[PDB]
Amino acid sequence: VFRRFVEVGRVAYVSFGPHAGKLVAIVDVIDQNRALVDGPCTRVRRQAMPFKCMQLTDFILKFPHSARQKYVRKAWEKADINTKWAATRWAKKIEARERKAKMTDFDRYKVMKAKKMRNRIIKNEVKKLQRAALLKAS
Amino acid sequence: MKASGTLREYKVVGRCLPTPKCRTPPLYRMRIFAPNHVVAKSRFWYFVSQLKKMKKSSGEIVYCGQVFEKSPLRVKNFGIWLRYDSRSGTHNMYREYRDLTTAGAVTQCYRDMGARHRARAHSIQIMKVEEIAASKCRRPAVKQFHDSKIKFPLPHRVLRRQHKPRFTTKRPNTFF
Amino acid sequence: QVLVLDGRGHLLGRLAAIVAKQVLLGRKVVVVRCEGINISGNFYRNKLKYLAFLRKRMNTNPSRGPYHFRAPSRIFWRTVRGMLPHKTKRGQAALDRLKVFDGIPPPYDKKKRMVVPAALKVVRLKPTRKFAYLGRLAHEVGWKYQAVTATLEEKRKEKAKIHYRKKKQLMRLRKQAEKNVEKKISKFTDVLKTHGLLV
Amino acid sequence: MKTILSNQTVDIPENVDISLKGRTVIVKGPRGTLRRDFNHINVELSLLGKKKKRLRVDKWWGNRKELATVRTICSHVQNMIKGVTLGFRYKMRSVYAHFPINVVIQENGSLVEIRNFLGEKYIRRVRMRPGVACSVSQAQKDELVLEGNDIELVSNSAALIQQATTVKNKDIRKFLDGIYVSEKGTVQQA
RNA sequence: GAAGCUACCAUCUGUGGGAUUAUGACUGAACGCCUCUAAGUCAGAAUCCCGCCCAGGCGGAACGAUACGGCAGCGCCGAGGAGCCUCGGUUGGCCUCGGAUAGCCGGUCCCCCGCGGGGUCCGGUGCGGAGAGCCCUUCGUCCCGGGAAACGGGGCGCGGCCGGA
RNA sequence: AUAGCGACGUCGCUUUUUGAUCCUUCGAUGUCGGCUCUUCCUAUCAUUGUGAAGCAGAAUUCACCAAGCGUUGGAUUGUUC
RNA sequence: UAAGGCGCCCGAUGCCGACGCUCAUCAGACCCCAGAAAAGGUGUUGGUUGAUAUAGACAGCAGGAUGGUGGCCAUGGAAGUCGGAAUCCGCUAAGGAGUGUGUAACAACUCACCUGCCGAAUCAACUAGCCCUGAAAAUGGAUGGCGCUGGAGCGUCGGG
RNA sequence: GGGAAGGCCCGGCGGGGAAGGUGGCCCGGGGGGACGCCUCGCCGGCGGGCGCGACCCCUCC
Ligand SMILES: [Mg+2]
Ligand SMILES: [Mg+2]
Ligand SMILES: [Mg+2]
Ligand SMILES: [Mg+2]
Ligand SMILES: [Mg+2]
Ligand SMILES: [Mg+2]
Ligand SMILES: [Mg+2]
Ligand SMILES: [Mg+2]
Ligand SMILES: [Mg+2]
Repeated sequence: VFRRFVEVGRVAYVSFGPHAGKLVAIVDVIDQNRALVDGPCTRVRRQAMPFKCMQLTDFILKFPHSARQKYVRKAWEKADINTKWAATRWAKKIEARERKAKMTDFDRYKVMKAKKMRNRIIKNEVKKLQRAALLKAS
Repeated sequence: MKASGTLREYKVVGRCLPTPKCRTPPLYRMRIFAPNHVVAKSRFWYFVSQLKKMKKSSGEIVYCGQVFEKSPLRVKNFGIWLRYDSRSGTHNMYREYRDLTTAGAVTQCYRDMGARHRARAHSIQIMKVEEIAASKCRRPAVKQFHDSKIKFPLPHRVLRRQHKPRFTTKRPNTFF
Repeated sequence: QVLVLDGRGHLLGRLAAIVAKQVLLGRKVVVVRCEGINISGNFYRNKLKYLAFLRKRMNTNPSRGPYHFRAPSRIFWRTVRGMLPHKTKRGQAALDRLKVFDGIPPPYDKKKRMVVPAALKVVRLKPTRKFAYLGRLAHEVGWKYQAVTATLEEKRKEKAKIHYRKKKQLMRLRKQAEKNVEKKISKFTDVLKTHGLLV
Repeated sequence: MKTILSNQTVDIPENVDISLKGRTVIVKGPRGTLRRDFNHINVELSLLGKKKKRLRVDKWWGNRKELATVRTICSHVQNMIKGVTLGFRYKMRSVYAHFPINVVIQENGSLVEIRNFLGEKYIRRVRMRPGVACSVSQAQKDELVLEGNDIELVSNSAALIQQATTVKNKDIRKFLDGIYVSEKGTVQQA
């Protein structure tokens, strides 16, 4: 079954191309594999864009199928897409990936040191729990 | 013509040189879809030589300039009247496309002609390009996009960038 | 350091080209479960192609003529050989770095097998097209070990299911322990979260 | 041209229930259960509407070549529903000129033996498909009844026992002998 | 005329399956009906492939015995002892479900069958139970303190029990 | 008209007939037949499985998958024929 | 850089290349060049022209499908159905001196045409792309090979 | 083309138009939420049901 459709007013996340990594709102469907979109608030000038480079999110905001950028921005601000996107888990994973990429060598060493303890404690406690479960089974 | 890249629309006006017979020959204007102004002028001379008794040696390009799209943010339906050469005989046709720019629609027309009839740019003679209302549209491939509540999914997304993780332990997912 | 590939779902030539390039580049490659490989085009077409290959033999002495191997592993081996300069020492040394197998032998069943998305059927073929199974093609061309390998694969699958269940149980213990000890491993977690290894 | 959407809906009666796991459908009713998968069609099946009222088939972005599969899926599902609620009864008759055709049923309707087909010393032995029951019709001189739930199985058995009796090396326009499907109805009528 | 060779000039023996071609069909749309075809399904042969049969690979397997009694040569072990010559490449490991893709993955008692398999429900889903990942992480030693551990670490240090074709 | 044929036309295929040419060979590639022996082709005479007849049966036509297996013994002639 | 190329052989697309077309039980794949035509396809994709359809079509399922008259010349027999011209009228919602099957002739069936149910698009005739039929030779065999079908094929194109 | 669009200020404001018709209205159904018909749950209570007839009584999507 399909849950994410392409209609007027859906928010999609651009994966690659000029505006890579930005949200955008679908205004119209030009053709089978091209849509007229704009990110009035995410800094993306109104333009055409292929379907091959956007990934659909589960955010819908209402405006007519050819409304101008004024009304598109009005609907975007009214629905407050930015904070909800920042709060969703998708953006959290993206932001964490960006953090890991940005990490320099000193924080790499610090992360190694912290992970050593984290794994050691977890492994010891897991051994304790496994022994306890075995004793309970016996 | 070599339909290189995306075409551009040029307004080209030309006239015969003044002669003792007539001081001021009438100026003739034409719309040329071309990669650049040089080939635009060449096509203008070709068409005007077919139409009138005019040649480049006995004429002059009074003006030649690109005409920009009037509304490049409104998706429009374009009807194109076209004249092309097959392997046996020549035919007139009318085709509709859906795009934001007249030049983009004409480029789509050239690519579609090459794909469907193996006709080449030196065979296609473009005749008329008009904005056509959705009620006046008559090709179903364009008409099916005329509704307020358009809605369709992307069913089978094929994995691109197949080579960046050239060896990956997942079998990729095609349902998003 | 050896690249272990799984054949199931991969296309013959598409996988063979990548394997040949990797082998020529010096890497040791072992491809496994060759009878799961599939070829585009319908089964009758592919069977006809293999029969046409079978028909090619030296008229005066077939014993010296082309050798038509019937096992799927050897079929894949030969189509890989077709993409290497096997008449030279470099090509022969490369070809010696490749190992093919039907099913999954004991040296490799207890290992993680890699996957090549650039040669996968689900990626390279639209669903409306027809494909053929190399295992069935070989079996009804004259491969004699389709059933034995099937039973052995069934045994391997039923053992791997037990191993995977044990892995699931052990990890679940791991997660329960993690949420149990979050109290005293919290100060070790915010650093990973700030550097984006745990969010 | 690829159509944006092609859909068609099927209404199911109250006495029968339908459960689908992806593209395989299971139909359960008074006469039994029928299962059929459709993984070779690649369209969308939805059991929309509480009270299991309807089953909808969707196809997005399909040319005319695969647009035909929607109605064939719907027809297959309707046939499964009909065979589950009512069942399928294929009635066939044996036509002969001189030699009577002696048909005897064994394995409680699973095997059909045909003898004396044009003075034949050979004995035709045809096995029914699993779930198809053969019988000799009462209140009729010579007629066979095939009972089943799967229309494909019943009709395949009928075709098998029809093609088992064909004249060889003779004018089939004159030697009109054999068993032919007289009509195809249901076990019980509405 | 022995023996031996030897003759349709004597006598004996000569095989079974599978996918399918042509063709005939089932269900069934496209195209309200129809249709062997488009998706799916069936029967199908001196053909094809294999079996039976002949050979047996710079292809493997199991098993037996493995060099005196004056010398001796051998096999296994002593985490057995120093070395000498020669051939090189390498410069951290990942020890594993099956598989789908017009769908998947993980928990669950709230139920049903034989710990496993189903049902409901709850979570994730551009895969944070991720290979775009995980694990180990090495300058060394000496004092005192805090955090984790007291169940842990190390032992051809041990004797057994299972685990594998 | 089209079971089976097919006029007046017109489009092809083959190199098992003959031509046309003269590229190789004249410090030589032994130049007709028959005998013997193997393999290959199908444009299928028979046999296996089919479809169509102006196919009642018998016989016989036309067509399809198809070269697996067979295709003889003699008079006359150096003959191929 | 030219010409030519960039899946592997084999240096170069390991571009998140663009738009389409095409399934081949003989696919196709680059000047010279190394193999094919006339004629066809309800395979599929475009295009041209003309029709009829809420005064309710196209299917499909059902009812009618009449008198003069078995029209005239005819043949042994021709009632419509082998033959020669014409083809009228009243009844009609409609019926042709007849579209076909059938008998020696009838008979009978059936069609043109009109009605009932169903309620929105449906018919043709051409034309051009790819694919398919046409398409048969001898040692086993050659888009250079492997192989390729979200193309590594065909057409138009872009960066590198 | 002394850039073509575009942005902001409801710019104001002049009139006009249909449609890929927003509300509104009419018809139809998929519904539900008040759950108004049974069944359990604790004669009064709330929660359990993953309850069960509704029907223009509305009432929302
Ligand atoms: Mg006969
Ligand atoms: Mg068989
Ligand atoms: Mg068939
Ligand atoms: Mg079969
Ligand atoms: Mg070294
Ligand atoms: Mg010689
Ligand atoms: Mg000599
Ligand atoms: Mg032949
Ligand atoms: Mg090259």
